[PDB]
Amino acid sequence: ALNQEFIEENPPMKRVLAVQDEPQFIMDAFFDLKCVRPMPVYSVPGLIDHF
Amino acid sequence: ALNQEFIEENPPMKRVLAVQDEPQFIMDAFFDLKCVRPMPVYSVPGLIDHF
Repeated sequence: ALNQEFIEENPPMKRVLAVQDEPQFIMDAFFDLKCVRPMPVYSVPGLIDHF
Repeated sequence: ALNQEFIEENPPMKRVLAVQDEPQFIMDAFFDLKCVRPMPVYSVPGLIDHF
């Protein structure tokens, strides 16, 4: 029927894969952020009246 | 003998000097240092968080 079970992505990976009962994808990901932030790059303790 | 008593400097000043029993040299010395130092030229008390 045209419903939730029909439109949700559900490819039959279990039949095209040689090894049974292990996760389909193993992934390594790396996130390289350049950040400008409202804080110093290293904070030294001190400066009581300041900020 | 060639020993400590022979090589130590020991000029016979007591015989060439007119006044007996006063120190041979009277000296005035003055040491003019220009210093660059890791401190301010005058320190005012204060600045608690700082340095």
